Amino acid sequence: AEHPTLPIPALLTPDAAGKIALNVQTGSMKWKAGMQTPTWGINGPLLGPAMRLQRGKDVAINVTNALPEATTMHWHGMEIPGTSDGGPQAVIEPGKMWTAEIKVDQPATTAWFHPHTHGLTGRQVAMGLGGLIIIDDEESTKLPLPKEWGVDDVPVILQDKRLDAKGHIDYQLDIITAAVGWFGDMMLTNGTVYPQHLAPRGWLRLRFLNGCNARSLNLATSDGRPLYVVGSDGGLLGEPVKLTELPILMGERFEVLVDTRDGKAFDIITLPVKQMGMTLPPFDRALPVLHIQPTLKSNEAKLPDALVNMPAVPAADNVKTRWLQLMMDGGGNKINGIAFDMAKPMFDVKRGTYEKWTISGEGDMMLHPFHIHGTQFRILSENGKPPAAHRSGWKDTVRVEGWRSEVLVKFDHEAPKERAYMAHCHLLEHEDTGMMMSFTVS
Ligand SMILES: [Cu+2]
Ligand SMILES: [Cu+2]
Ligand SMILES: [Cu+2]
Ligand SMILES: [Cu+2]
Repeated sequence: AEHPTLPIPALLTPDAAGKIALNVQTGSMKWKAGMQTPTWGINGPLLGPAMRLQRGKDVAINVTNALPEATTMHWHGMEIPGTSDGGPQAVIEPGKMWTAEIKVDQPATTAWFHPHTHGLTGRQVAMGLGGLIIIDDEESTKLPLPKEWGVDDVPVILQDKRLDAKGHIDYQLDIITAAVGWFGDMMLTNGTVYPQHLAPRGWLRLRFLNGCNARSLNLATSDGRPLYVVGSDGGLLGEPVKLTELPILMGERFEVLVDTRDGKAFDIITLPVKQMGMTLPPFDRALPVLHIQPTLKSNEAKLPDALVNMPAVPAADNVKTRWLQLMMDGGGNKINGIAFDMAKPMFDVKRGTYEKWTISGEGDMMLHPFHIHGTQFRILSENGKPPAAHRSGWKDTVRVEGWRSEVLVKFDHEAPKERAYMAHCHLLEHEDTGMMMSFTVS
């Protein structure tokens, strides 16, 4: 009963000039009683808009920095050239504006955007910076999936935050937060503590994004009803995958369909995970993150038998292999002995060519959601075992926790030395403290 309403991020479309304006500004959010928490946000006090882009169409994104300090703006999941990626090299100084030219050339998905500031990514994402990218294509539009934005097509950004006694965001990059990660005693759903959403009877499409810096989540329904996964990080699956529990890693996106035809209210809950530090209350028990309340009104959605033509995984056979050994040994966080050196991109990749990448987390029991820039790949092996049905489509993240993972990457866009792609552990504090690397595509 005593709960807020789930905020819906505005659906911005490119204007008459084919441009989208993003003003990265300061603000505040009222979480602690009688305490305005200073936060950061794109076009608001926290988080940002959902940029709706069409496949094939172009857009110029005018990112204005209105913060007191420098920031960047990465477009997580976009298959774009390194010159438009917005990594730690594309620095937007305070009061300045950087433009990112993007030509959409990938399937329909829920991609996202967040800063990628050198050694400061975690801090700025925790401050409140984040947003969505809704990609549309003809193939996906034909499907009878819920399309009414903010009504039956709903974004769900799940981030945890920690506040100090004065209400301020408590973020210190000490040795503990640099090793286990930054986590908090407060769960947010679109920057709101356990909000409610009114949905039509029929089907409800939830675009889940785990926006936590370090916390992994395990989504499920309170009354055991199924979650039908229809999409992953980079597109819809071949056909829906019926799941009860949906583990979602930091930076990952999953589009799920929920049956609301019965008209009964229920919660989207997250289950306790066996990750270090992520066990403490309120995460000690099942935690409701979003309350779905079906209305009397209804939609004509169907949950199709087949979604899109998911291509077969090509047997690489003779491709250039890669070895990325993640290490939290002795001195600190590093990949292949080298802690992230921006001046030296590990290797060059021939554009348009397949490769077989192998990431290793052996001799380390920490969780590493390995994220690769400028691509959407197919997981060949996830932590030894083959990828789950819902994790076998288009992914830009792969689980690396204790053993080794192997994916089939291919980069269709260039990335010069000056604006090289990044590959890193999406546990933001690991990335900031060295567990990141660069590579060029030509
Ligand atoms: Cu990211
Ligand atoms: Cu990325
Ligand atoms: Cu890591
Ligand atoms: Cu990144």
